[PDB]
Amino acid sequence: TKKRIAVIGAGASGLTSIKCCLEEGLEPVCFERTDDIGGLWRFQENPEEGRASIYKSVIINTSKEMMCFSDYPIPDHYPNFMHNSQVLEYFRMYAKEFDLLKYIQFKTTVCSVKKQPDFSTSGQWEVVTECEGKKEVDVFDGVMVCTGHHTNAHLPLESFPGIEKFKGQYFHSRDYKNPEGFTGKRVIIIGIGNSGGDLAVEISHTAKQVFLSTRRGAWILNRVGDHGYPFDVLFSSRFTYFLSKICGQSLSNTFLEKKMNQRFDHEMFGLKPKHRALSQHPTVNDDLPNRIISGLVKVKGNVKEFTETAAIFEDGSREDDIDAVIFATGYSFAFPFLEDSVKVVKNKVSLYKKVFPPNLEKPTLAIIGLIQPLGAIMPISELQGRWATQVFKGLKTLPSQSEMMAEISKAQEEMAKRYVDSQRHTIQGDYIDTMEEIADLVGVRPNLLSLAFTDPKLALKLFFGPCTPVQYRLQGPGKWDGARKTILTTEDRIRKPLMTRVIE
Amino acid sequence: TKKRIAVIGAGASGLTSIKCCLEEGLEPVCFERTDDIGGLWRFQENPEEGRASIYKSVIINTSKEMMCFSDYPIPDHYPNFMHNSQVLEYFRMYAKEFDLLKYIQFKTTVCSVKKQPDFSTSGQWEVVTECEGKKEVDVFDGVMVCTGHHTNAHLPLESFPGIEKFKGQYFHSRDYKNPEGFTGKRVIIIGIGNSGGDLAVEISHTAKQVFLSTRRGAWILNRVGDHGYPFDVLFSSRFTYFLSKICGQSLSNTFLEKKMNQRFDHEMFGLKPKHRALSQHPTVNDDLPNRIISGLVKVKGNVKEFTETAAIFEDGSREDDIDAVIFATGYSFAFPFLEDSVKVVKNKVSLYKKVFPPNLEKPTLAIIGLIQPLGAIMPISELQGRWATQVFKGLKTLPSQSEMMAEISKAQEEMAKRYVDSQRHTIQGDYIDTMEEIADLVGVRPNLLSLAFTDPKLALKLFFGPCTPVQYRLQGPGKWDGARKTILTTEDRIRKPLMTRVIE
Ligand SMILES: Cc1cc2nc3c(=O)[nH]c(=O)nc-3n(C[C@H](O)[C@H](O)[C@H](O)COP(=O)(O)OP(=O)(O)OC[C@H]3O[C@@H](n4cnc5c(N)ncnc54)[C@H](O)[C@@H]3O)c2cc1C
Ligand SMILES: Cc1cc2nc3c(=O)[nH]c(=O)nc-3n(C[C@H](O)[C@H](O)[C@H](O)COP(=O)(O)OP(=O)(O)OC[C@H]3O[C@@H](n4cnc5c(N)ncnc54)[C@H](O)[C@@H]3O)c2cc1C
Ligand SMILES: NC(=O)c1ccc[n+]([C@@H]2O[C@H](COP(=O)([O-])OP(=O)(O)OC[C@H]3O[C@@H](n4cnc5c(N)ncnc54)[C@H](OP(=O)(O)O)[C@@H]3O)[C@@H](O)[C@H]2O)c1
Ligand SMILES: NC(=O)c1ccc[n+]([C@@H]2O[C@H](COP(=O)([O-])OP(=O)(O)OC[C@H]3O[C@@H](n4cnc5c(N)ncnc54)[C@H](OP(=O)(O)O)[C@@H]3O)[C@@H](O)[C@H]2O)c1
Ligand SMILES: OC[C@H]1O[C@H](O)[C@H](O)[C@@H](O)[C@@H]1O
Ligand SMILES: OC[C@H]1O[C@H](O)[C@H](O)[C@@H](O)[C@@H]1O
Repeated sequence: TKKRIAVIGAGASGLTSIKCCLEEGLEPVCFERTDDIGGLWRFQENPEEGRASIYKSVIINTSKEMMCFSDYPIPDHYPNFMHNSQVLEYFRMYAKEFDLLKYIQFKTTVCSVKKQPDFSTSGQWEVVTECEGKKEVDVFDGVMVCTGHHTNAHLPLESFPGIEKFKGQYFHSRDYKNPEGFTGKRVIIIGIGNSGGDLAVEISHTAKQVFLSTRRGAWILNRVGDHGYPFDVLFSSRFTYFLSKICGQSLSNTFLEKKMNQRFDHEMFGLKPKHRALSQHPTVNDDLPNRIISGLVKVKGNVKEFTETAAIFEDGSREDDIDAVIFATGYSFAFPFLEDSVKVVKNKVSLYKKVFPPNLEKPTLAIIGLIQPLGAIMPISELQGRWATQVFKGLKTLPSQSEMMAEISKAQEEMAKRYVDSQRHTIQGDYIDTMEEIADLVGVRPNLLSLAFTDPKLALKLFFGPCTPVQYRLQGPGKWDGARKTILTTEDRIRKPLMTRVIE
Repeated sequence: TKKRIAVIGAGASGLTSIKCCLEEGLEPVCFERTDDIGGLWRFQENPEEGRASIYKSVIINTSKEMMCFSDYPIPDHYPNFMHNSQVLEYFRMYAKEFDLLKYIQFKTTVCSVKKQPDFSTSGQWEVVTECEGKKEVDVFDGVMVCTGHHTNAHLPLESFPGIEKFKGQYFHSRDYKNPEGFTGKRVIIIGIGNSGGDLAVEISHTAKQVFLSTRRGAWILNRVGDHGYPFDVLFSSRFTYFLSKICGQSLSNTFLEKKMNQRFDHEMFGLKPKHRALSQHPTVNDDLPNRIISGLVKVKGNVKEFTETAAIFEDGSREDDIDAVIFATGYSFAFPFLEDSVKVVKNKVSLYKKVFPPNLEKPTLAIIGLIQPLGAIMPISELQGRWATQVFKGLKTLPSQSEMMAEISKAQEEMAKRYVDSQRHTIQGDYIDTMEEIADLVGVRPNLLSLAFTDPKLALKLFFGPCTPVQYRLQGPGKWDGARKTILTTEDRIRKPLMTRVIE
């Protein structure tokens, strides 16, 4: 009498959502609208309808040790910050090791997920799915939604009077792939998220002049941290977490801001914003400062008005003979197949722990990977998936509707106090906070106080070292044999791919 | 009556050597073998015989405020680290301001410069020159040699057994221009001078894999120094100079090395050499560490042997399916037109203050810009030129042959004690030491002790601020009226091109 779980999407979130089903003995059916896995990380030269488009050169901004699945370490020889193709290969490896591919039926789009007539007792969903033009209806005991949130382009043309008049080319970051078409041209980038940044430096290699236009400015991080350790291996350690907690937000901020200014002074470089370090989604770009100091990227304020030829800026300055404008203005999400269960408006959604609709008579619809962490999504989707599948079996249970809604509203409230008021700051999470939060719900949070005495060597690494995901496969339901071994050898794996010449 | 001076070459050194002549009332004839000025900084898509070839993307590693001519500051809006095109434009500006172009005859190569029969009394040179096939002979009262030293490729194929056997492409850095010739290829770079570095990162943008092969390793700097000030504006300040002098070499070294390790640990990154920071010509690359941590540049030891397909490395590791090898193995210099007078063998020459042959009955042959400074060459060539033209008249005089040769030998000796034993470390200079040394001989060293009392505001900048070249146009022979004004506004010009977006 095995519960059948629909997993929608076969990216990082889909893949782990299948594994998490199999591991609690549920039968996963996985629908994936394209002809392969990886979702966002499977680069193609052309954009595809209804799946995340990326550019060829993209290198992931989260260290391999911090983004691995908890029970499947990334290979020793893989670099600390992997190219999009290496992320994809690792996903393929994950899917072979846990035999996930057979449960996927590709080329299959999910049109509709409606609670059934008997939902108040059965908790079951009517999933409708088209496949090369032929419909199909099925019933399921639970649904895990693993569609992305970097798919539907946010192209706010309405807030750029005279863009309709502009006679150069202009398009969303989505459609950017390589800089060939920009040799010796003058290009404006709108927005200073990681798309803005990546494109501003890349296009500046070929282009005559790139302008990086920001309406706010940005605090700007480097993945090459102190001593060349990955910045997230350093910042996301339980010790740094504890130091942050006693020191408070505004002092943490002053530390981080003063750190970033030592690298380059955001005021002198024209990038300094009115907000604080932790009030914005981190923009990571080690190359941007060096391009700015050479004039090949020019930091600008917001474009107020476009002509046939030019941009006018909020400060009355003007830039002429503009060949192309790219809107790195980011993405909005929605659920066309769930316009009954889950509602989103301008990236505002209400979900308990970012996962469960609170207004469900049964807890049988999980939303996986709908978070913007200061960290990797894959490891959080996995914990979301461990938890999700447990409440599908009734091994764990949700609070009452009204107390779910208090936590939801409490979260939206402090997120709104903390983060700059923009559509991209609606689902922010911190990495350690989030991993612990969901780990505690699954009962796999490592007992670090006991281990202090029962194993002082492990205990030390767990605390003073990086808060690696493998940490959450030590104890509890999904307990993994080789967690302790891998957790201790985490240094070796960070160094393996860098000691390619002997020094001694 | 007024002495005629042959200036050989019309790059940075030629251009300033003409101006230095005009300013001591001498008649310059300038022979340039090419059809234009700029020498090394005039990029063309094809390499040209007997003039420095560079790559399209080259950005100068010395700050604008540290490389300007002493009496012609670079415009406000020009960036702190200029692209090769902007260096060239600035030279064109210099040549307009001081009306130098009319004294150049282009397409004219100097074949021979021989001391004349009456040289022990007349001090005159037989300069022979071909111009579109037809020779021409002339006599001169002095010769300033401004041929470069980054023209004749050093391609040491003999020390790569099996390169004759290799079936991919291979060429010297000289012939490199763009990375698009390497898309999806596996490329090995020999050498980690600035060409090695530049190409290793550039080619890694298109290439499947780049390997950066060094037989030594290298200490590696960043142009974006503390708070995003140009590193040379910070390191080359009389104050830093004095701090260095009391602390000694080994302590200075430990400071610089510990500084570079904070950015990235040269041991972990596999770049750390057995020598010290100041024992090697500085390799500057802000972008290299980020490419190494992503695997797109792989640090290797020396190639011991090439096959049809592969490189074998000094540590017995092998890399297969290698499409292309670029020898960034640097340059040798020589004087084909001066074999009678000046002897150069594997970059070892004997010249008093790097300028004067010591064995000359008259001091009427100056060698301009034959130095490898921890700084800009242009400003040193200029001071060399001020001095040179003074000793051509009778304003200044050289020591006796015997005491010149003791100083020459003393210089070669301590240079050999300090620097790693290699062809490119035969003419190393320190910037401040060298500027002061030559300034003192011209009597234009600024009297900073006097100014302490005569002008404490200026005195402070001269000491605590950057040791800008304009400093040496304050007092003495060539005195410039607008020096003090520019020296004080030096911060403004560093910031002008970076505050392109409103802060307040
Ligand atoms: C340029 C860029 C860089 C990024 N870098 C990082 C990073 O460094 N670290 C990080 O943690 N995150 C990063 N992200 C965020 C990124 O989205 C996540 O890392 C990761 O892609 C999450 O994948 P997912 O499986 O949750 O969603 P996706 O990868 O988008 O997977 C969704 C899948 O569902 C399919 N699908 C869509 N609609 C349907 C439907 N109706 N029915 C069936 N299938 C459907 C899609 O075709 C796709 O295969 C980046 C995003 C971008 C755009
Ligand atoms: C990629 C690269 C980057 C560099 N970056 C820097 C830097 O950042 N800072 C720095 O200070 N230095 C740098 N250098 C060093 C460089 O040598 C100087 O910047 C500067 O260009 C030297 O100028 P020059 O006039 O001494 O030589 P060149 O510019 O080489 O001038 C030589 C001229 O003489 C002509 N010539 C040669 N032989 C004859 C002949 N027999 N008769 C007539 N004409 C002749 C040539 O055609 C040419 O016009 C760099 C070098 C390279 C290759
Ligand atoms: N691995 C990588 O290197 C990499 C590369 C690219 C992207 N990413 C990831 O991809 C995700 C989204 O990418 P993104 O950078 O395109 O998204 P983003 O962070 O939403 O970028 C949006 C940028 O555009 C600005 N903007 C938005 N609307 C605007 C308007 N109407 N007018 C003017 N300016 C406007 C934003 O300012 P506000 O602050 O006002 O919103 C912001 O600077 C992020 O999770 C990021 O981590 C990663
Ligand atoms: N503005 C810029 O960005 C820029 C760019 C490029 C060049 N430049 C300048 O132009 C000048 C030329 O520099 P470059 O990189 O062309 O040459 P370089 O400084 O002479 O360095 C050559 C490299 O090749 C190595 N090498 C030499 N012979 C070798 C051999 N037989 N086997 C293996 N390796 C060998 C050297 O090692 P050793 O240490 O053993 O000599 C060194 O690492 C330099 O002053 C540089 O600063 C500036
Ligand atoms: O059409 C979208 C764009 O694709 C690529 O990014 C090209 O470089 C660009 O020229 C083109 O306009
Ligand atoms: O933000 C206000 C306060 O928050 C925390 O309680 C800190 O311990 C304290 O030092 C800080 O001033």
